[PDB]
Amino acid sequence: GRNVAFSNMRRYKCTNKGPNLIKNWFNQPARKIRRRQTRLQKAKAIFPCPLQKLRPSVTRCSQKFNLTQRIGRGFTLRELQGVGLSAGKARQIGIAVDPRRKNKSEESVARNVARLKEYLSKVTIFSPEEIQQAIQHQGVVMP
Amino acid sequence: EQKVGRRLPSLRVLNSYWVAQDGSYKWYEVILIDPFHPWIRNDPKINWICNPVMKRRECRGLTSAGRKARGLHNKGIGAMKLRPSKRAAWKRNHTRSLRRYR
Amino acid sequence: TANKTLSRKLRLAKKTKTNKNIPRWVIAKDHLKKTWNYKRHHWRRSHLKL
Amino acid sequence: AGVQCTAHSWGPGRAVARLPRKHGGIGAYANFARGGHMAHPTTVIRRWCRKVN
Amino acid sequence: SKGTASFGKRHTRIHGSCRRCGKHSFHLQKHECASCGYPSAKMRRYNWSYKSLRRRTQGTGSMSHMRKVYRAYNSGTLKANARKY
Amino acid sequence: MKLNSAVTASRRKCRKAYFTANAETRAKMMSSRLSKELRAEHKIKTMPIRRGDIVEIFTGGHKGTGKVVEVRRRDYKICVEGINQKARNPEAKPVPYPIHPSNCIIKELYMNGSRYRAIKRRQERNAERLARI
Amino acid sequence: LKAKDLVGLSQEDLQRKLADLKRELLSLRTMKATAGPERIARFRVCKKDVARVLTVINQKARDEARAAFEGAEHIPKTFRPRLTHAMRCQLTEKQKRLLPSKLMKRKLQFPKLKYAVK
RNA sequence: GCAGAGGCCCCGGGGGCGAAGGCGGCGCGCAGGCCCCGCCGGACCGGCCUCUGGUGCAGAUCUCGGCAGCAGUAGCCGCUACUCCGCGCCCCGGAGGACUGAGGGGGAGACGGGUUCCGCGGCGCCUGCAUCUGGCCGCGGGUGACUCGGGCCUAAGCGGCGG
RNA sequence: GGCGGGCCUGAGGCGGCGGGGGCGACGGGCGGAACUUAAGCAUAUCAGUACGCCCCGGAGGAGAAACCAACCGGGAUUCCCCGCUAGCGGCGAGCGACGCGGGAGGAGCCCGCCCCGAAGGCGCGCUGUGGGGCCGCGAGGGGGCCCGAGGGCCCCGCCCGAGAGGGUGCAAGCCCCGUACGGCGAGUAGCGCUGCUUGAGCGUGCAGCGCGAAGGGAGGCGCGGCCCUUCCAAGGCUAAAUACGCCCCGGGACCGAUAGCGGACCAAGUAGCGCGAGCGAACGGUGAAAAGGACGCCCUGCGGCCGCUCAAAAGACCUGAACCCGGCCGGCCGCCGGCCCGCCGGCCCCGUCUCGAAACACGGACCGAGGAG
RNA sequence: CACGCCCCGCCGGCGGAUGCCUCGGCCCGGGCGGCGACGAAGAGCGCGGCGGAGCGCGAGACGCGGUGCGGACCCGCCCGCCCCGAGAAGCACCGAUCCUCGAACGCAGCGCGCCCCGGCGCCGCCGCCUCGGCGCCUGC
Repeated sequence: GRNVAFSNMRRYKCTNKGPNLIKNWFNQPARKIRRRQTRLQKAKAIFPCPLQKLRPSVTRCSQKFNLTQRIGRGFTLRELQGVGLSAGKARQIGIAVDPRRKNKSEESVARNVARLKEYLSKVTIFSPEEIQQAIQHQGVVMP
Repeated sequence: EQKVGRRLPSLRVLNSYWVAQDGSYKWYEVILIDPFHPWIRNDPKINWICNPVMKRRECRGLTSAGRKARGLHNKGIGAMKLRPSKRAAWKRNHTRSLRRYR
Repeated sequence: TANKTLSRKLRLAKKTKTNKNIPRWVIAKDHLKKTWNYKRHHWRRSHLKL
Repeated sequence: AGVQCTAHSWGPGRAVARLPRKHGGIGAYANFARGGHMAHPTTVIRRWCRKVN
Repeated sequence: SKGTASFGKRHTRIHGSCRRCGKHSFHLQKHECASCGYPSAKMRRYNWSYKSLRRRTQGTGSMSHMRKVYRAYNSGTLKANARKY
Repeated sequence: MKLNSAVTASRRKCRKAYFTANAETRAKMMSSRLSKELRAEHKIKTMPIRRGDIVEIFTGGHKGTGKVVEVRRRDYKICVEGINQKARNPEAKPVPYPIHPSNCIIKELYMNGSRYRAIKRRQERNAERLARI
Repeated sequence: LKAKDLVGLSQEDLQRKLADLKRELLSLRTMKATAGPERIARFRVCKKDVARVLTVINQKARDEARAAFEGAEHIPKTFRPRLTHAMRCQLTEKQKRLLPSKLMKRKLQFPKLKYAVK
C-alpha cells in the first residue's frame, strides 16, 4: 500500500463473454501494406490525375491553435469567385468545394483565393503520349 | 410499422403517417412498396427500396420511427454517444487497443 | 410390439443389415488389420432407439 | 481449452476429492486434472513488442 | 418400491424418432421434437450450449447444393452473372 | 530462396503433399535419370518410370540391372525383375524387392506413342528455356 | 457402350436398346441369386449402360424442350438461367445506375477531365 | 539444472568406428547437479555467450494410468434332486426317482426388446464351475390376409379457425 | 316496387412474379438478468453483460447539420492516435463522454411544398403518372575406404538468378520432386405528469397519457426580459477508410500423444450413457522391405523344440522406467558413524495448523506421469 | 528348516514411463463472403461383382454425358485397358439425374383423397375474369 496515487483505471468489462473488446494491433504491418496497394491501384485508375485533391487553407479552430493553418473540407463559393469558377467546374479541376463553409473574414477569402489561383496555374488539362508522361501529384496538393 | 412488416414480409415498409386516434387505440397508416413490380425496379427515384440491404427496414429500426427511438433525429451534443449505433459507440469507447508498438 | 409401424420396421431393418463384420477381403485390401466394425450392436448388450 | 467440459464439484461425504468432476466422476476443469484448463493460460495480450527510442 | 421395483413398470415409450432431425426426441404425447424443433418452422438452436449447436448444423453433413454452388463461384457462375445483369 | 510465398516450407505441409499426392503428381515424383545415351538422344535429363522400362539400380541393397516388372504408386516403389529377397525355400513365390525410382537409371524406356509426343513436348519447352526462357 | 454411338441411334431406337438393357440387368441379377459369379463383368458394365442410354435420351429431350421454348419468355424453370437466389433478384447494372433524369442533365454539364498538378 | 530462439565451436562442433534415452559402476562438486566407463539402445545431440519462458514435486480425502498386500482369502445356501447305463459334457437318448401343481417352472397374446426365431457347423468370447452345451459365434434361411387386427369412427382430449 | 349503367368500398378464382427457412462470427433493432463489487446491504455495481427474440448484408450501421464552438475559428459520416478529463455517485465502492489538435479516407444529393398538368413507367392514373488468372520448363557427383543400406568418412571436383524445403535404405545444391528463373416537412416540435436510460448535472436520449404551436431550434444552471453567434427538426438516398467466423492460403522464439482442439489412429461428436433437454470417452509408432515366420524333429490333439526370414526378431510388434512378481546365486539384512562387516553408539512418522505433534490431531497402500504467483 | 526380507551379482515376468519421432492441433496475418420454393441447411432409407464403417452418390446411385489436359495403371481376388491414339489412374470444368422427410407445399405420416391427369399449399404485389352491397348516384 503506502503512498500510491489512486488507480484511475476502469475494471475490465466483458472480459471472457459477450462483446470482444480486446483488439490487439497484430496487423499494423499488414494494414499498411494493404492500404499501399489500394492507394497505388487508385493512382493507376487516373495516371495524370492526383490521388488526393486541393483542400482549402483554414485557420486551426480555438484560441490555442488559432495562429496556424490546416487543410480543410472545401473552398467556399465566395473564394471560388476569385478563380471565377462554378462549383461543378471546380470538381472537374480537382478543387473540393465546401458550399457550407463561410469565410468569416475578408482576409480568409484572400489566402484561399491565392491557393485556388495556384492550382489553376499548376494544373494541365487533357481531353496520348502527354498523358503517358504527365507525372501525377504524389502527396496532399500544396501542403 | 413492425406489426405491418410481420403481416406482409414480402412488401417493404417506407414511412408511416397518422390517420386517427381513440382513447383505447391509435391508428397509424403505413405506406409500403412492392419491391418487385417492373415499374418500381425501372423507376430511378424509388429503386433504392429494392436494394437487399433495405430488407425489413422496420425490424432493424431503420425507418423514421426507429430514427426517433434510437434518437438519431437529435444531432450534436447528447447524441454523440449513440451515432455509430447505441451499442457500437459504447463498444468503441470501451475497448483496450493494446497497440502493437506499445 | 409384434405390431410395428412400417417406419419403425425399416429403421430396425437397417440395424439388422448393418450388424456385419468387416469383410476379410477388405481387411487385406486396405491392409487395415483391425476387424471389429465397432458400430456392431448386440441385441441384449445394447438398447437402440433410446 | 479444457473449458469445453461440464464439470461440477461432487461435494464432501462422497469420499472423492472436491475438484470439478465430469458426469463420469472423471476429473475435469482443473489446472492439474487430465484435460483441465491450464492454471493461467498463455495469451496474445503479452507484449511481444518492446519499444526502443 | 422407489428404485428397482418402480422401474419394472416402464412398459411404454415416452419419446420416438422425429421427421426433421431423426433423433429419438419427438414426444408422442405433445407431438413436439425436443432437439429437432419440429413442428415450428424454426429449429431449436439455443445458444446456451455451443456443444449442442456443434453437433448438427451447416457443414456437418452432405452440403450438396452448397458445395456445388460455391464451387461454381470459384469457377464460372460469376461470368453468367454479368450476362444476366 | 522460396521467394514465391504460396509454396509451403512447413515440414507438415510438404510431407502431407508427399503422402497424400494424387496419381498425376505421384508419377512426376516417380522419375529417374535417363542413361547418358538416352539423355543425348532426347535432350531430357529425367523421365517418369513405366511398366516396362529397363532400369539399372545403383541402390546399395539389391543392386543390378533389370526391366521394371511393376510400379506401386501408392508406396512410391517400383518392383524390378531379377531382384528379389532371399527365398526360404528353393521354389517359392518370387517376391520382388521394392526400389524407389530415385535409385534407378532408365537404360531404355517403353516408347509408347504418347511418350514420344510428351518427350517432344519437353524438348520444345526446354528449347525456350535454353534461349533465355 | 460408347456415347457417340448412342447419339447416332434414332430416339425411338434408343428406348428399344434401353428396354433390352433393362431386361439384360434382370437376367444377370437372377444368375447372382442362383450362384452357390466371376467378377460378373456384364453386370457392372450393364448397370452403367442403362445410365448411358438414359443420359443420351435425356440430352435429346432436354435440348429439344429448351429449343421449343426458346424465343419465348416465361421459359420452363429448369431451362431458365440458373444463377443463384441472390443473383435472381439482384437488379442489373442498368436498373442500378438509372439516375433521376434531372441529375443526368447536370452530370453531363461538368464531365470528367484528366488534369495533372505540376 | 529444464525447454526452445540468435550466435560460436580456426579446415569448420560431437554423431551407424553407435546419437538421445535405459541399466549398473567410478571420479568430481559443500550441495543442487555433473562427468566418464561398460552393457541395452538405434539417430539424433550438445558445450559456451546472449535471449525468451506453459521451467525443477512427496504430499492438495490432488487428476490420470498401472498395480501390491490381504489372498487362493471372503464368497459360488431363492425356488425339494438327481442317479444308472449307453465316449457320456450340466448335452442327447433309454431306464429309474422326483418336482412346477390348472391364479402352473403350463399353453399363448398387449407392451417392451428388435432378430434374440430356424437348419448346420464350431466352441475364440460368454455360458459368474464345466461343456462336446446354448439365448454365444460363423453360415445360409425365416413371417404370404377381401373375412384377424391396423386404416376407419368418435370418447377423454387435442389440433384448425376470417381473427 | 323491381331492373340495368357507371363510380366506390368489398368478395371468389386465374396468370405471372416475389416471401418463408439455413450461418458458434461481424452489423442492426429489441426484451433483459443474476452471481460479482460496495469487505454487510436496499440506490449504485456487475452491465446498457450473458441469455431469449426478430432482422439483413458482404460488410452492416452511420451520413451530408434545427453541427461544433466562441477563434486572427471551423464545417456530412465512419475508423485511428491523443487528452481519460468535464462531470456523475449511500460524492461511497466505483463510473465517465465530447470539442479540439495529428491521421486513414474523402461525394454528394432527391422528394414534399412548389409551376406546368397526361407531355408519364398510359387495362394504371387528374385523391396527380411525368417534366422543371492459367500454363509450364528447370542446372550440376566421381572414385577410394567401408556399411543391411550412405544421405558416413577420405581425397578430389561441378552448378548457383537455384545452398527454401520434402522424398530416397545412415547426416544429399549436384539421386528424384522441387527452388531461383518465365510466358500466355403537425397530433408534430413543445409543455405538464410518470416510467426508462445517460457522465449530461431544475434532466443525456426515449416513451406513455393529458395538452398542444408558428418563424422555430441550439449555445452544456434553472426562470423571465433584451440582444448576439449559429442552424433548419418533425421525409429519404449515398462509395471510401472500419469489423468478422465457417471457408482457403501462408508463417510461427507455439504443443508434441495425461501435451496440443472433445477428437494426430481408415469408421470423434464416434463407442456408449441418459425417457429427455443433454453429456461424451479411450485408441498413434514392426521393419529398409512383409521378406508376417523355411527345414524338420515332434506330437492324443493342442502346443513345443531346433531354427528359418531379418542388420536386429524388431514376431504383433521401436526404446521398454518404476511399482510388483517368478527362477538362480548369496546374505541376515532400516538409517547415520566407526572398523572388513557383524559388533558397539546415536536415531519416534513425514507434511501440516498450532503457545504446544510420535501423537489415541489430520492427509499419505505403492509407483510412474500431469500439477500451483 | 522353510518363510520373509535385503537381493552380492544373474536371467525371466507384468506394465507403459522415458527418449526420439509425426499428414494433428493452437495462434497469427492475409484472401473470400459464394445457401434456399430453379426445394436450402439438415436428416431417413437405398446404391459397390464379392461391401459392414467412413467418404461419395441418388433407382441414370462407390456414378452417367461432353470438354481439354494427362499418359499406364487399377490399394485383395478377379475383368479391364494395352497399339502414335485405341486411352487406365489422376485433374479441373460445364451438362443432366436426384428416392422419403425437411422453410415443406392436396390432407394427415406411412395412410386417405378429389379432379383429368395438367394438377390440387400459404401470405403478398400487379394485372385479368366472374361477382355482392337499402355505399354513392344515374336511368328505367
